[PDB]
Amino acid sequence: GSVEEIRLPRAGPLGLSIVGGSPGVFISKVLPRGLAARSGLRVGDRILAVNGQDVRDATHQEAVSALLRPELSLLVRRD
Amino acid sequence: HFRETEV
Repeated sequence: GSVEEIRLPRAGPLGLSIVGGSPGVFISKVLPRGLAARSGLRVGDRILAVNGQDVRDATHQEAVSALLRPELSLLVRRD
Repeated sequence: HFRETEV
């Protein structure tokens, strides 16, 4: 139905947890106060890309590394 | 069971 761009204005910690990686990488937790929650990311979001980096079939660690690059634009899909 | 990483 839709793909969405969720952009986080980083200060640093994002305030989210991910599961999955090499059947896709998914947001498993969003700290209520954290930057991710404030920016509109939601549990169940599947991360497709990070700042243009395709992470659809990324490793778990690869996804972590992409998220910790030095705004953080996340392309996500919800199933 | 499913590794979860805080970021």
